[PDB]
Amino acid sequence: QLVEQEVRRLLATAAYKDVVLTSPKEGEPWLLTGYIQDNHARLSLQNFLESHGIPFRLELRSMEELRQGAEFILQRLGYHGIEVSLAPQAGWLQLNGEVSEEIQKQKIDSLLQAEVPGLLGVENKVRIAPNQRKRLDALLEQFGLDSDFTVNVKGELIELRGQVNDEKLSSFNQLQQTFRQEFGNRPKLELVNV
Repeated sequence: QLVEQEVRRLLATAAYKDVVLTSPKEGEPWLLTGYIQDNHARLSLQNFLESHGIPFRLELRSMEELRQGAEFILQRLGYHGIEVSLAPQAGWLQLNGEVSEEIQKQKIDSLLQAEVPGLLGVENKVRIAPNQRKRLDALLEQFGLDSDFTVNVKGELIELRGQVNDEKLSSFNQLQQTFRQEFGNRPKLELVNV
């Protein structure tokens, strides 16, 4: 009837495009479920329902609250290079940025779903970050230096330890030039005579 028609006209607007109304029977509250873009939109719908003398229950989630939740979870789990935005589907988020190969294996999309209530899915567009260790070892092997130098990693400081002679010093200098051209100033390679 009329009031239901008025409510459904509001639900046909873009702010309420992810809200569902299940009509009650006699004497039960009207049930509205789904998603809204932010809490402000929820409050406006509440206002509208109350002005029609409608008894109701809202079971709605804010996409901005899902997005902020996901940001908090990524932060507390030590992920720093990831930006969270909305995906095209209701209840879905999107990730951009970069992570290491090892960390990608943690299946962060499903992990975010476990940690963020009402998250229906994640479109994960992050790329794989530079793997400096892997490239260093590839270069050492490519140049026949992998038995001359031993790699010791402490944070972003990588020591190449060996019994340094003139050959090894000049080979190190070439390796370091090549490494720097690709990675800039992180991590740093130090030559260490032992």
